[PDB]
Amino acid sequence: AMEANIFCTFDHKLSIADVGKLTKLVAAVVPIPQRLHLIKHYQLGLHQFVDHTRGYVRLRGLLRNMTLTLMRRVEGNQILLHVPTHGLLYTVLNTGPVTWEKGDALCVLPPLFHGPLARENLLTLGQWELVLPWIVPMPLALEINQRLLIMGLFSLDRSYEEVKAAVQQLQTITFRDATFTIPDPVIDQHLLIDMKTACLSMSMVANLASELTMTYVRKLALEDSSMLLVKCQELLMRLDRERSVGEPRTPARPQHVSPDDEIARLSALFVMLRQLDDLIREQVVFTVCDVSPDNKSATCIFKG
Amino acid sequence: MAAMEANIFCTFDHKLSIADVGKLTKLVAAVVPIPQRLHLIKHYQLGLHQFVDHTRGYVRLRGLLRNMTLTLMRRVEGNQILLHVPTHGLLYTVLNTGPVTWEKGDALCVLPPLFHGPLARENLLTLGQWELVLPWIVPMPLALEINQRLLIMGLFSLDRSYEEVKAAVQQLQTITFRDATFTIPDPVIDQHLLIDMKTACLSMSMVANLASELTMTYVRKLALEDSSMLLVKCQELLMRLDPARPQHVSPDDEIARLSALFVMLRQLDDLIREQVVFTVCDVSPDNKSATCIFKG
Amino acid sequence: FEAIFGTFCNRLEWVYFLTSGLAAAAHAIKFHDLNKLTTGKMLFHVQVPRVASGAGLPTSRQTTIMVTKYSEKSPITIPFELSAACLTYLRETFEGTILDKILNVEAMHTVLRALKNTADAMERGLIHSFLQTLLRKAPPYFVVQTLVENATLARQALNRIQRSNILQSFKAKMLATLFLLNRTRDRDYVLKFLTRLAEAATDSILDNPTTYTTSSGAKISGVMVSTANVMQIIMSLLSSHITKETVSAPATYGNFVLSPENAVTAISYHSILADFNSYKAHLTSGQPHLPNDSLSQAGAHSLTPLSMDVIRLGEKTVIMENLRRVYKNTDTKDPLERNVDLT
Amino acid sequence: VENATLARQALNRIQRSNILQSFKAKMLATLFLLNRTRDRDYVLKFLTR
Amino acid sequence: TQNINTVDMGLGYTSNTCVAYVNRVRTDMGVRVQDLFRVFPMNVYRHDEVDRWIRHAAGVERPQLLDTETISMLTFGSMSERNAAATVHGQKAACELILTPVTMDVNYFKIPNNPRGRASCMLAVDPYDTEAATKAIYDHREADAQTFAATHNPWASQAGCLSDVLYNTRHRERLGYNSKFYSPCAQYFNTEEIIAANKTLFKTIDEYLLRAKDCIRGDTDTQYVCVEGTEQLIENPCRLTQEALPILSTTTLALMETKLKGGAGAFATSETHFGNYVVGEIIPLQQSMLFNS
Amino acid sequence: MENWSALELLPKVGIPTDFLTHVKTSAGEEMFEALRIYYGDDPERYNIH
Amino acid sequence: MENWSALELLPKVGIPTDFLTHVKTSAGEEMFEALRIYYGDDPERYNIH
Amino acid sequence: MDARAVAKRPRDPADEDNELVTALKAKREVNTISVRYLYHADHQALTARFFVPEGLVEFEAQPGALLIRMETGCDSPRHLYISLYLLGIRASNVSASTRCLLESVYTASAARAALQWLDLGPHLLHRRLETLGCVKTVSLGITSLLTCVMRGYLYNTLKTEVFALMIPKDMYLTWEETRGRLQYVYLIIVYDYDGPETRPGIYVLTSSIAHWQTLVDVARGKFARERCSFVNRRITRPRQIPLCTGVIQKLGWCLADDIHTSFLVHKELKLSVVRLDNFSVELGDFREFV
Repeated sequence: AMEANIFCTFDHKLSIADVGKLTKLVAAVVPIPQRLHLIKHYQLGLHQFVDHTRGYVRLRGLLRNMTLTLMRRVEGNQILLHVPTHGLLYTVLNTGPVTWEKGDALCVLPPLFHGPLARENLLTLGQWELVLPWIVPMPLALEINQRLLIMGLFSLDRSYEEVKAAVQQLQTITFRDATFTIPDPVIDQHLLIDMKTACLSMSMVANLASELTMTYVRKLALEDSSMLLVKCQELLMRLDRERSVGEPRTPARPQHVSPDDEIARLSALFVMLRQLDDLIREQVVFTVCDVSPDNKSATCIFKG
Repeated sequence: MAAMEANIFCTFDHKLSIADVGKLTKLVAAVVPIPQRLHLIKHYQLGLHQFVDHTRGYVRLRGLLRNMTLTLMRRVEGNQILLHVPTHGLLYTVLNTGPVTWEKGDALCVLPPLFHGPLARENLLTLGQWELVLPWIVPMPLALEINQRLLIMGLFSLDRSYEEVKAAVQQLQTITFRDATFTIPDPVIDQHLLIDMKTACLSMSMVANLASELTMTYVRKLALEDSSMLLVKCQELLMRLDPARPQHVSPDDEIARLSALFVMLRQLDDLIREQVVFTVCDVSPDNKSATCIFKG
Repeated sequence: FEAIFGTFCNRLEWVYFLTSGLAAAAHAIKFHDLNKLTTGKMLFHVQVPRVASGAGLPTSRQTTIMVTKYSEKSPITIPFELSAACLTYLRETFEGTILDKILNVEAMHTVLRALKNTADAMERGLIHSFLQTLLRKAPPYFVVQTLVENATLARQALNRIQRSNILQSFKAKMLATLFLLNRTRDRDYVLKFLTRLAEAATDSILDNPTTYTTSSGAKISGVMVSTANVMQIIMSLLSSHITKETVSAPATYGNFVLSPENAVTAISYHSILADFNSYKAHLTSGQPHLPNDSLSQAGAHSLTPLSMDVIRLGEKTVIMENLRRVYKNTDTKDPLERNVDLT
Repeated sequence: VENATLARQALNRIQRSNILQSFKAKMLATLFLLNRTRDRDYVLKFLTR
Repeated sequence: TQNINTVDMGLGYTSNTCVAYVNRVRTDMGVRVQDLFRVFPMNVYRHDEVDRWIRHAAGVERPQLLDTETISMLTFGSMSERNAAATVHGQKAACELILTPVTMDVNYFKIPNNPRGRASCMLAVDPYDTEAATKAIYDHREADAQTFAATHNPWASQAGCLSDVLYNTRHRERLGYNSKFYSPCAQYFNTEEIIAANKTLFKTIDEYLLRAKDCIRGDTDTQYVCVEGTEQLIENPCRLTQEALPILSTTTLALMETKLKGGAGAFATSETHFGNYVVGEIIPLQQSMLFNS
Repeated sequence: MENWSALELLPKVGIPTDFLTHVKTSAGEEMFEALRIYYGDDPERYNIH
Repeated sequence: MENWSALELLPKVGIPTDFLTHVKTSAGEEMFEALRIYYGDDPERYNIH
Repeated sequence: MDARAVAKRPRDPADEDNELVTALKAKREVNTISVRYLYHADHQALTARFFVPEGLVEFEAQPGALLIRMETGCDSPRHLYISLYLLGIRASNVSASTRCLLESVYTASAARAALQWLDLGPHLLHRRLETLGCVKTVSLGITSLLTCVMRGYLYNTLKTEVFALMIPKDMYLTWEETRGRLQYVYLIIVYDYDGPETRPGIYVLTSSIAHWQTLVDVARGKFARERCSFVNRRITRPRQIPLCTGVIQKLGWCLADDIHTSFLVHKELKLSVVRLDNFSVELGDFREFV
């Protein structure tokens, strides 16, 4: 009885055939919304977090707060579940689309069903189903997050075909031993609100920092302890072609802004960053040591 | 040399009153930073109080606290103090000091102490020209609001008259958070900010060049069509004025520009960030205890 | 109904190294502290006999000759594993329900199979690594045949004519002996060939007074191994000479316990010589010769009978042996089954 | 029986081809027995085989 | 784990092996030449249109390897040759060497001899005499070994000849090539090895029991070089002699019928017909291997 | 280079030593690893350090 | 380099060793031609071979 | 449930019989295997075997090194493991005398493929590398089988000797004048953006600093010269978008007091190297900064 375990139950009675489809996921990651003990299967899995109008960002941000929990052993009307300790090795399962390689960093991401059918699901049971997150290697995961944000930047201008031709290519990732079509956040023309909520956060600093920062560069420039500020003011021109005596040699600056309103422009500058921050970084949930043959199970040391 | 000991004994030279030892028993499992990590530290090294200075700068206490090694108090038998050092990634009980509701599951960060409404700091330990100033453990969102304002305080002062500087400091020093009010003791413009204030303004500048023109025009196009409660507020934050199709579609070059932008938001956004430590699981109904995992 | 008649499972064979006839080629010994040693050696000494010179010819002074053999080292390793699922039903029994006991009895036999599948493998690996070594000490027959033919003439280091004459037999013996049973199949020509092998084999330095001995005092020497398809032929053509016999094989491995005096020398300067206490008395007595040199002193006093085959070749009762019994169903290629390129 | 022992793995494409080579050489040489040679040692060897 | 320690207690050799009984032959005993285009992929014609006409005539593919892939291609090599859809026989090989039309075949092909056209046994050479050892195998002021004519094959015996730059492993190593393909002829041209191969007689055969054996993968169609260990080692008797074995061959179908119609000794004899000739067979495997089955 | 000065002073064991190709022919072809032939008596052995 | 591992295992004698300037001071003065001082317990002494 | 059951101290595995022994105890049947004491039952350190090409075994044969994986666009090998010493020919920080020294050791053709692959791509070097751990118990052969550490102290089996970690002297630097009682080892890569090509610039850097903020502040000291270059490249080359002036990542920590200079000896050539002693491994992912 040395091992700690999280028990689970089933409201619906399982079919005997259904019990064997959990035994194919003995090592699969089974994220849990909150650490507990007894847990109903409705609480189990990512399926309870499914949303309609809400976009992909809601599924991912809640996943960061979820307590990842490896499957242990099915036992009749129960589900053993152990939450890994930091720094110990564990045999996880490569349910992810891309085959693992030894030593790769890993970070959990929500599953992304695409266009043409392939693998679908096995554990349907009364509306609710046991969806599982992908376990993509980290360097690929940075590429995935970059696509969904940029594909939403074009959501405003679907009307022209040349934009649609580009999003069609960004949709098709091309990496080792794999090709996939990451689903377009755009649907029913207008973008889902969670992406539009995030896309503004990039456009804020892309625009709000294009005026507010001009005042604070000139004052710090007097020190020149690092000398870079003399050139840093010319970094703000936002141009490619060389200037041709049009005389915009110095940046435009805000004019006679109210001292209270001036604080509000900065106070709101960072609250946008607090919303955007969730996509900026990916914790390394696992670090594989040596992949097992058949690219199924793989021993990994837990991290985080 | 032996690796720094897991268990630390702290012993006080000054004789302690019974009123003092009773406060320590309720102080058990509080976060008590230490610098030396010696097996048998003196109480002078104990606490943050010895680093206090005439400037009383809240900024310098922030960076000095980051060099501290957090420890959890345990077993306050007699005069001895058992400051166990938690291992990374294991569960540990935690006892609050600063009055904060602590919603379950939020990230925690050690923070320099503030003050509530009494201003007395009452039930604090005074001990012969010495005090035990334990830094607050605070929820992560409070750690952002307490710090993102502090970065602004050095910026706004740069262009304003001294009468207008105090007018802003008077407002920014107070911070409401989860019903309870809070206020920052003695904010101080200093060289400790200037070393950080410059790189922030430098990070503000490099992002202005990294952005594609479509990334900046995305809202000005959005205002032309869609309307929303958020979009109306954004126009108040921006200058009013100063389909033609995008000028250049180079997706291989567009995505490469975004990767450099993430380097900035892993940097510039991190200036207001403090490293997360405890991760709450189940808060006690008294909000005086909570299990926690993971360290900075 | 779909009836299912009773299931079957194969019974394991019990191979052993000492029971095998390949062990006759080895003087097996146990030595617990083997991991520490780096290299072994055995120095030799040979002074040459000489004959009187005639008049008008240069004479020959006595010529001392000494040489030192070394010892190669090789290891072997067999993985085996138990699932943590089945492993945890071992010690961690639950309630004593009749169903729960079955997983305990099964897991206890999962370990007995996991060990004896490897314990049986450990014996076969000594069969395999030892035969693998002999192939590195097994020059092709036409090379050894040239030696016995012209060894006697080249008393000096070989002359440029002698080296050319040695090369001449390398080819003439290669074009005919390259295949045997594929070509000529005279019952006498095979016996005339195989009896020539035993004359070409130099004797091992140590001698065994009693181990591996035919009943009624015949002294066994030599051994050979082959695939069953070749031995199936040899049992027929030479049946007149082949006879079964209960060889007196040793019952247990020998041992090489360290002398207490060696324990100081192992630390003092990282070297050892066997039976160091024995050498001391022989210097004080002044006697040169010693009764034994450790390796023949290394135990193995016990002996047990077991049936084997032998042949009468040159009055040398060579052991016969077949390795088909120990490589069946194994996933490794049989070392005796090889191939030969011809340009 | 002549080739079973070497092929511990599922048969190689070279192994399968040498398996086929025996199918031709044996089918003709053994196409008929008493119609061809009637040697006593040969049939006694063929039958025990 | 286990830690055995073998000891060479024998003064002279205590063990020996003699090859005995063939049961099968993996080799196709074929004719199709080695495709140098798969052995030296990087080589290309200078003119653009010419290479389009060459590969179309040879039938060889012209892959567009990426600059990344070419670098690993030149080092570890690869199994570039596609496996045949069906192989009734087995692995094929036939390395090619251009030689003189006026080769003295009567003094050469009738008996085993060096493919280089100048015999280069190292056992005949004085051991540890690199100067003399490299002279007899290259410099032609000295009389040749075997036949004493200085060189039957000037385009092969010479250092730097087309056979030497194309098949010596060190001259090949300077060129880009796929190491995994196995050329049988290379063993006769390893100047940086064969010149150092010479030793005292007993030490020579001892090295013959180690490095002399070559690996060949057993499941692939054509032969490929492989890492030693997992595959069974293959000794070559010719390495000790450095002299290749002649086989039966006929200039025309007519002379071939006389051999097939003859008795058991018919393969051993050699015959000629004006300018046509028939090489004899030194090892009568042809009658033996098929009849022996 | 081993310790040849020891071997002729250390007590040994007389053993039969049949083998092919003389004895100088075998040791002179370096079939053994270390060796130290000399055609006279050896002055160098009585020294000890 | 000497053979310090022999000294770390071989039994010795209980000889009193008073001398000037502490003892660690002697290690810093190189008063002895060779030494191998170390602080914590040394695993390396068990490396017999 | 029993009051004695909570009275019990936490279970001692060493007092208990081995799992292989226990099944044999039920049958009382001796086996040839010595089950009395399973090896590696006590090691907190985690490890995994790495097959390696024979041409890169050098320097690693001495215990204590750094195996960083290198992804490649070739389909085979897909991941060529790289020694840190092999990377020294590439780093600009190495002295031309030190660079010429080890470069002669890397004459193997398999080592030649590594330099060809770092140069051909447009991607930055840090993206293609991945820290794994440290050498111990080299197998040595045509395909070396290193037992690289994942998280823990390097040492010989049965704890007989604690392997030191080796670091070249040119790549090591000390920011602090007075060492602390503890100091983490942060592996660091810093580009110096310029013109025709971006050279790397490796610097392993032990430091008492632990927090990320103060760690990257001192990193802005001597590396500020690249900071002037990374900005100057931006105004110089529109459309071109250089990124990451440098990268920091944790590698482990050391007792500081045990550190001292040393030198490796391989292929006759000597090479002075800083020598960490009790280097516990604690892997850390690359962290970007400008």
